[PDB]
Amino acid sequence: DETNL
Amino acid sequence: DYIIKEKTVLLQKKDSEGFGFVLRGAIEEFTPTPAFPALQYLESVDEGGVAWRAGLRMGDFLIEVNGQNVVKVGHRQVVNMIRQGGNTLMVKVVMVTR
Repeated sequence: DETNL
Repeated sequence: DYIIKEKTVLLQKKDSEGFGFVLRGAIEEFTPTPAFPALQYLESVDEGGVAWRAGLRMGDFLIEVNGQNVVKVGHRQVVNMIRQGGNTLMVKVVMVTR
C-alpha cells in the first residue's frame, strides 16, 4: 500500500 | 558491509502543493535489520520537489515523523501523522548502501 504526499 | 546515512530534514510546502514523495510500506511484529531499518520508505520522490530539494531520495526509510518514532508504526498511522503537521514536516530517514 502506497500514498502520494 | 552496510553504510547507513541518517539525515534529518525540515520540509516546508505551500497550500497549493505536496511534499513530493510517495510513501510505501506495511502482520506487524517488525525486527529492524541493517538492510530494512524501518517499514515505511520513499518509493519515489518528484525531482525538484519540496522533499527532493530537502535532500530526500528514492529508497530512504522513514525513522521519525515530527520527532515521533514511526519505525514499527503502520502505513495508515504514518500517512495520518504526516497530514497532522500540514505544510511543515520534519522527517528523519536512513539511506542504506551496500
